[PDB]
Amino acid sequence: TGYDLSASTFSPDGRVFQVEYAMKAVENSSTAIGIRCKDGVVFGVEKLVLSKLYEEGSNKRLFNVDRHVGMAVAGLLADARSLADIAREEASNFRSNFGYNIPLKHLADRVAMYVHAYTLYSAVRPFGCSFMLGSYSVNDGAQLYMIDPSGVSYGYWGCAIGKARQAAKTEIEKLQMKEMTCRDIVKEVAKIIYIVHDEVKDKAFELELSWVGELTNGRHEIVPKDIREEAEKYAKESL
Amino acid sequence: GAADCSFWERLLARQCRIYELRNKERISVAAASKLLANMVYQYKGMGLSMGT
Amino acid sequence: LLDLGPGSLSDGLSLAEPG
Amino acid sequence: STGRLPRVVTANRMLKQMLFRYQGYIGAALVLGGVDVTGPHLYSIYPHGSTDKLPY
Amino acid sequence: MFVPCGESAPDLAGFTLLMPAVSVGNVGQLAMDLIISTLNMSKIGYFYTDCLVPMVGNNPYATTEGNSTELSINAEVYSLPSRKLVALQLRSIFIKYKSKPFCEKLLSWVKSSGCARVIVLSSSHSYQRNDLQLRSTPFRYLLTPSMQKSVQNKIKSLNWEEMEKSRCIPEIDDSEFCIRIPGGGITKTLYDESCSKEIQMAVLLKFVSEGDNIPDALGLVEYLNEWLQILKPLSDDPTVSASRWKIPSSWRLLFGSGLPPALF
Amino acid sequence: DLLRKGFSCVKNELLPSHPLELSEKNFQLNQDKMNFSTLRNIQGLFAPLKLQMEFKAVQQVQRLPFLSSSNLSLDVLRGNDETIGFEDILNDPSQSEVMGEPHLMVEYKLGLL
Amino acid sequence: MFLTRSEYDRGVNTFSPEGRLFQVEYAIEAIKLGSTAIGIQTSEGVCLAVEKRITSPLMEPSSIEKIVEIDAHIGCAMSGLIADAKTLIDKARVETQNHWFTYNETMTVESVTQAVSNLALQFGEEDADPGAMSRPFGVALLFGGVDEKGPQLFHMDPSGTFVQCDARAIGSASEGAQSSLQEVYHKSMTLKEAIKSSLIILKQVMEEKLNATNIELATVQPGQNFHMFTKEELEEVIKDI
Amino acid sequence: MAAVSVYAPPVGGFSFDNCRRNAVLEADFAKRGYKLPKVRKTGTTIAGVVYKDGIV
Amino acid sequence: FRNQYDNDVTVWSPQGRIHQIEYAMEAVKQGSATVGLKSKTHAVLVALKRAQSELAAHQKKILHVDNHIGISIAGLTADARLLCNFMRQECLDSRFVFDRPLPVSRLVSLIGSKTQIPTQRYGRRPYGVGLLIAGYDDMGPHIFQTCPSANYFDCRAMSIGARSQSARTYLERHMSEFMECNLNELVKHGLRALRETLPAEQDLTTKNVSIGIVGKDLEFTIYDDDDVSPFLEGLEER
Amino acid sequence: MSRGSSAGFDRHITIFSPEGRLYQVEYAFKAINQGGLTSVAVRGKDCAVIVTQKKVPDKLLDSSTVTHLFKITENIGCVMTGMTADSRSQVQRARYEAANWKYKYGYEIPVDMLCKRIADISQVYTQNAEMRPLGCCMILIGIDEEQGPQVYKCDPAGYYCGFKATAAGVKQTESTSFLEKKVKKKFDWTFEQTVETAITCLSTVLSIDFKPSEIEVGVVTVENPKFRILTEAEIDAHLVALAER
Amino acid sequence: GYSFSLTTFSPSGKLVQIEYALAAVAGGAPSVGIKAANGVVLATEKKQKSILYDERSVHKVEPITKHIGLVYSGMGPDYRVLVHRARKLAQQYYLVYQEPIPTAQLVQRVASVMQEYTQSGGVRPFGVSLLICGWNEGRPYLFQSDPSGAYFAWKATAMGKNYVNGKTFLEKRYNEDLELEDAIHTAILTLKESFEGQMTEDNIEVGICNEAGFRRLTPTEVKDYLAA
Amino acid sequence: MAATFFGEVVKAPCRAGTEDEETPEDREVRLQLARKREVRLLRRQTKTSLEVSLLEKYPCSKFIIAIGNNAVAFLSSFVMNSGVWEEVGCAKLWNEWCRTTDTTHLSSTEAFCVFYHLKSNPSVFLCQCSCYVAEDQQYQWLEKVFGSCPRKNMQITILTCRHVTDYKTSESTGSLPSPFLRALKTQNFKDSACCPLLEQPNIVHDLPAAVLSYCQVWKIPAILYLCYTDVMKLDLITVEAFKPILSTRSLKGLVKNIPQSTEILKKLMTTNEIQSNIYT
Repeated sequence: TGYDLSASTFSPDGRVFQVEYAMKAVENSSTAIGIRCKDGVVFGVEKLVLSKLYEEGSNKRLFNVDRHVGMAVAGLLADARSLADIAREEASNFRSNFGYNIPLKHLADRVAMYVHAYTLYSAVRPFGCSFMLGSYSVNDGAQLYMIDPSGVSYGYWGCAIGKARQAAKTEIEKLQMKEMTCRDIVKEVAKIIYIVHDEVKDKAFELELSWVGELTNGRHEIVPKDIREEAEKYAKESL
Repeated sequence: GAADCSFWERLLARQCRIYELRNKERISVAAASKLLANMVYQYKGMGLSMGT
Repeated sequence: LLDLGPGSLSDGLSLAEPG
Repeated sequence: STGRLPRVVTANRMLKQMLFRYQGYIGAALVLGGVDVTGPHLYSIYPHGSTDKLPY
Repeated sequence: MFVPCGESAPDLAGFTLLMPAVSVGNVGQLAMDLIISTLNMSKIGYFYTDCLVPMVGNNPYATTEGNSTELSINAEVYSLPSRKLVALQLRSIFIKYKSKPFCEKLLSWVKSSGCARVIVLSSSHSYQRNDLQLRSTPFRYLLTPSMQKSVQNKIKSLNWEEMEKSRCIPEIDDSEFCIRIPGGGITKTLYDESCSKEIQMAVLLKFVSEGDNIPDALGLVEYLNEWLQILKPLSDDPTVSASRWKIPSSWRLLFGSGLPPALF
Repeated sequence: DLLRKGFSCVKNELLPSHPLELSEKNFQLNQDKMNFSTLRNIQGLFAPLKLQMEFKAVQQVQRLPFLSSSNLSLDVLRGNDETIGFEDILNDPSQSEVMGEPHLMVEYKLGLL
Repeated sequence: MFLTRSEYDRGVNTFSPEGRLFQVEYAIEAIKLGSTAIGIQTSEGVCLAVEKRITSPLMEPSSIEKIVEIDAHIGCAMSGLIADAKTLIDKARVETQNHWFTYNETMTVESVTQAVSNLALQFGEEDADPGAMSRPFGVALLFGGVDEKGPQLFHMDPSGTFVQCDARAIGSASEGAQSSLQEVYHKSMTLKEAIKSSLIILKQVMEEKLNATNIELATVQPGQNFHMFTKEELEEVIKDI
Repeated sequence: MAAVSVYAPPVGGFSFDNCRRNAVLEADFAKRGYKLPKVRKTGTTIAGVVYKDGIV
Repeated sequence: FRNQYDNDVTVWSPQGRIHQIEYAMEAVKQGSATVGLKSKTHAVLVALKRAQSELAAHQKKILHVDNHIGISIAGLTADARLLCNFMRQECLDSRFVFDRPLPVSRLVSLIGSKTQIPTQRYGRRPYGVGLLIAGYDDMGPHIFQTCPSANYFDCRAMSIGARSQSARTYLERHMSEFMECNLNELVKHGLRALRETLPAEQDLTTKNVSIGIVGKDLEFTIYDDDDVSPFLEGLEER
Repeated sequence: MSRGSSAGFDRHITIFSPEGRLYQVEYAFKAINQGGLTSVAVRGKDCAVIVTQKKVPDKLLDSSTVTHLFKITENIGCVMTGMTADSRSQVQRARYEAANWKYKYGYEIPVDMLCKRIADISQVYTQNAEMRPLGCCMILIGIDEEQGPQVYKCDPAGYYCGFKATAAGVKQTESTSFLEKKVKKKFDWTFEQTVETAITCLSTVLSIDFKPSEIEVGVVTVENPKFRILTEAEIDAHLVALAER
Repeated sequence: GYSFSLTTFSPSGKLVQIEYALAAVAGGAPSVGIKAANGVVLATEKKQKSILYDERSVHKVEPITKHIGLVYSGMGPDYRVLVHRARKLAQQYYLVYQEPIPTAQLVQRVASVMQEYTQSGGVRPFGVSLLICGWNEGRPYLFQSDPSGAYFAWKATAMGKNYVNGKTFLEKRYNEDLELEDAIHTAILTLKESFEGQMTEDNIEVGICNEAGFRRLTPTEVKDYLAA
Repeated sequence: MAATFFGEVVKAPCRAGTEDEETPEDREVRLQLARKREVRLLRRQTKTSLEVSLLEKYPCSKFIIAIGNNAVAFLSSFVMNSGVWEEVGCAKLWNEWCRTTDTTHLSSTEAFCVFYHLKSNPSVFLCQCSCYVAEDQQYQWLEKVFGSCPRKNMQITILTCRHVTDYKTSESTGSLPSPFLRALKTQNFKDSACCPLLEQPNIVHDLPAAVLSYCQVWKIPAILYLCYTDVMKLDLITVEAFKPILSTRSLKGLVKNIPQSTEILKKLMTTNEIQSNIYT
């Protein structure tokens, strides 16, 4: 208390509170899971339909930051979209300077330090979102990285960010994601999303998928629809 | 030079009218000539061909 | 984008043979 | 600030980068010589920035 | 100045009074919110004066469905005749240029009833604290001279820390050590006033800066329980039933109302 | 269209006094761009943003422009605290040798005029 | 349970609950101190009357600058911190002349008031260092003029908003004057009776006697360009009260 | 008295200004004149070797 | 117990929450109702002009932006007029460079970024105006609505401003039959949606409704007063 | 301008306490302890070794990419302790400064000069009004040419010093006591009376024996002066060497 | 109150922030400087108490040029910045005038730099006071730099913690007649009067300045001196 | 607020208002300014002479008072239509708002704490106030209107409007069916209200709270009605949210003809002030 009005302020016990509210800010947004398997990474979000007036596809949360790199966010839509825009510029700069595609492990470190760089000044405020970068390339296989608002960048086999990250992580721990293909992983992703979803407060959501990997020639894509309906169904009979 | 003149007296007319608006009295010929001369003094030897 | 003529190139406050 | 004897290669680099920065309008041809822990060194700096390391 | 609920005088012959001061973070008011909720103290009287900005609520200590329509105003007086406990509650803030009339009208009433102690729970700015307080515990105490001879041995057997005394006129270096509590609201102006009246008062306060002062509130009430033992001393290891204290019914949503359905 | 300040014009000048006029006068900004492009390309956008973000708040409060300034913290933020060049010995700002009215120089710093 | 102080009218760029910049609408509170001004826009022309409120006889009435000439076809009335009106009017005059210079035409009234509003609404952007206000202006303006669309009148207040108003009163007694206006105002007003009715309302809302020196008004109609009324014509039109 | 003219001389380091005077003072060249001093050439035979354990 | 945190936009509440943004929303609730439904071919913007002054011409809700993009403002006039200038600049630059009409779905993203920038820096306030963007491009009509939270949505119909929940309920009750409508029926539906916000004692007169339409072959045309008689007539009583 | 110096003795960075002690700096020191990780670095007369915990409180996380041993240049390596984001940012700063030194002076930056540069940069943060000290302390190691094996440590205050053997983290003071008893006692530490010394320190101060998955070791030796991160096998080999007796 | 700004004179008109940096210096590590008739000795007190700490790395009596050295008592990092810019100033002067910088001029310039932080807003004054020794055409020089930017010329002074009693100790122990070899010994005595830990080999760092220029004493020479 | 220049100390504000800083020139200016901020009852056409409290001079049986412009419109239309109301006087108030001698020729479409009573029964009083009374005048106002000896044969009904954003509920305010009505009653108000009682965290703090509190202390039965509306200016349905009030017994003797009141609402809404057009 009193030590939590600016990022440039250490609490007496040594905790920058105005980055820990941001890491506690993402718990206001709906969940977003992304699983890494043998051939590639597939995302999936509990996208909320705020009202039936919205077009099927407004408030997208599965931005493409480059040809081979995806992104799933959670938190403030505005700040997450701004970070997606920033990452779109890192990939472009790397391509313009070095000719080839930007490595995912390097991109996740280019942007994580940016989110961090907004977490040590009194003028600006920390970003209030977390996101997962996914990619695949024959050289380095499939990688998945997560960036909390604090700027910590770690790679994950299975990740989940949102208001119910704990249940989602518990359910993800029940798959052998190292031994599966995206075709068989999308079904499990839909299963997890419906299992973790709390219907009582959040009727009328829109499950939103995306994968990139071997079966799509390493190019980030929203999932072709018929697969989305087969996963929708599969999650339904299981429930 | 026709364009150089036309433009510079046009701007001088603008300035004269602004002055008459502010100070509520018509500007004297001596003042307007000095305005134009100062305006054209910059750009010295840059290619203007005024003969006003 | 190189230069990409921004918009109306340069014309703001102009007031202070080949072409 | 370092607390040890400077190396010749450092002076060679400083001179080279200065002269190159100044595009050669500073006409200054120098013969740099000295002995660090890594043995004797001899450099010849030309005004435009180029340097040559020779035994003579 | 006191006005009752039963058109009669409760006759607080020797009742000990517990008093808040409008203080930074509202820590004193919040702590006595806790004590009023936990001891189930009954509502007995009203304290009507032209000193408090008016405010109305419906029994913020409502424990049952029946009494949840019980209208409450900015100031009432709560009591427990069984265990020598009477509490005043100031909920709103103070009218400008009006702390004087409230303070001595209130102490006029206190002297009238012949109450014994006027123990005050207060709060102070966290940027008052120079280095010494930063290395020390965040609680202090003040005793009036009549307090200064009475339970004296209890306070400084309990290992407590006296009020810091700053220069009273920093212009001169020859003044006394003198009372300076900012963010105490009426803390200092009550203390010196009672010193003039020679009335028994204790003042127990914590150094605070505002925010979510719930931790600060339990800290203050346990500090009080150290001396009063109003609630069954800790016995060194409950460690599970942290809810020894009633959370009053009005201690619902505090930071605001709710999340707009357009951001996340 | 005014004066009492040296008729601020220089329009006749325009073209540099030398291929080494503008470049040598503003090599500070040139080196800033060199290092930022080195860092945008390889380190990230966060590092140039940090350097801009700091260099902003090392200059905001040093001294008023009509007085000489040392600008300490800026020097040990760039490598200049142990690298000294021709901009430090030639016409030092301590003996600026040309000054105007104090007020009139402290306003433009923020940009009143 | 608890009542707290809660200050959102202190700093600019701060939104109170119910979402309104208290700081700007305090600048609206500042017009409540300036002189009363009336502007009536008839099909025959538009007139602008305003009380002057001379403080002492030693003061030159002509010095008090309440109606200005933006150009030959725009008149303006001030009310409030005239220190701000002096820069707003300068902006208006410079814009009108710039438009005439670039475009060999007379600048329409609506565009003039739009540009003047553009000078406003730069309340707080102190990241943009050069010469900002850091505050809303403290003046409410009445641009009257004639152009392609017939005579027009515009009101703008320290919020960067304009309307193609007519019979809008601004000043200390602005709302009382407006209350009189709507029930006196009419579409088919000869400019004489417009001046008549305007001066009658200005009468009732005054302090002092009404004479040639207490007020001063101007009219623009397609016939002649901007025209002040002198001591002569002021007495000449107040003979009949 | 700190006269109001140039905002300030806030940056030293190698004038230019005062170069167009150099450019149009042909004098030495055309218009007789030609006092117009020129600079120097010092350093005319310098050499170095690397003998067994040092530099000469 | 959150008075320290609801003053600056660069201060997170200790609940993971920026109160200043949520207070910038509350500016939109102070404008006036405006509706932006769409059909398969056209997009319309029906807005209700402010009858808060009298005898003075009402404000100008609908704003021309380009030949194929139009906007409706329901917030601070200052921010609205400041954003419309930027929109016009973007469209002009797009036609200058690529010689093509700027697609709506990219202009909206540019708005999102520009309105997000102030949300994070100190000494600035979020753009307290909510837009309603009607546009036509290679993919037919679009209706995007913008919030002061720098969050833009793609909408098949939306209403923002005072009491707009009634209009949103009505549109939600009639969204299915919007795709197949001639221009007349589309405008009548929009007029009805705007009507369900007003108090029942007043009806939509010709002096406070500002239909503006864009579509396949119709440029963005603003219909001001009496000219809106053809659209408004034939409207049945409540 | 900026938000303003928060009013208070401990509210802000540059404000001074009555007896002249910066507080935000010391809160930055107590921010190192966030994470619970602790690190130990020792040197013999021909090798320098840094050993740290590898606590992964989950199994979804890719253990390969979680780490705290970063390679600044080919001859210089560091172990960061404290808040992770600031640690990685300071690694970036170290890498940039060390590459720049080689560019400007033509030879590999000695460890002392690098530690001094970064201490200088970090101290600047303790003097302005919105920069914040990075809650992370660096421990560099390396061989320059002749100065000997060196182990240095920065800190958010900007201080740095020479160490024959150092430690940082939560269980730091007790590690300092154990390590002082180590150095008092016997100091050949060729390569084995090395790392067994560091691992033994970390264990005896922390808990029962580690198993190779929780330990991260980087070494530099006089005849192999390149930062090598020991693999899971050879770390396990040293672990049994602890057990094998 | 009023102890927050560094740009707010008290109602008593005394700058409380610089008032506090003096307390930081007084809470530092003791240092002593003595002007002998032919040289100056600077001795300082080492806090690198634990055996793990090294002497081969960080030094306190740290040189500026061939004939000027410093010693401080306060915050070490602030020292390091100050000594870096003092080296800048000396080299700047040496380039401008082909002359080793006079001690007084270096002191004045460093003091100006230090003051430039006392009145700026949004920064803090240096938490160090410097003792500067030098040798210019045949006479020793000794200066002390206050964090406010004030500078003084001392024949002999003590600073850091427990300095007032070190100032008094130097009183009836100093005079014109003492010279460098004895100055070393009396400075050592002044330090151990308040050393609190009974020095050994490298509990202290000592520097000297005669016409042979500023020189830091190696630990062997200090060991020679502690023998008596 | 603070931080005008770089690095200035801010001194974060106190929600409890303890930053108040606890000399003939200050005292005399204090006296004259405190004299300015005075509420003064006026028996107009005598203009003065109400040293005795107004309700201590006339007998009262039913007291209806409205606070806020929407409330004054509601009373002036739905209530002030049927009978005939005489003016006992008005209250002259100056404070930070309603400036320049807010009391006027009554500016017929305007009111500022003006009191009216029925033609047939003068004992029923109606105070029609549309001004914001500051914290420093509310208790003086209560003393002047009421007095310290409340003849408890009277009943008091108070109405006011509050912005919906002030309501505290777990769900967002942009989800409550604004406008809605809530009631606050003293314990001696036997009737159950026609609208649900205000919830626990919620709060009333202004002159209406002062009046309700004063009624509370002296056992006076009373009721407070809140119209938590999403638009604070004058609007029809915001006022018509008060329609159920016209049904309880406390007002059944005063409502006779509704459509007249409706057309009066239309006219008064069409003929209000010209509040600055900013879109807010």
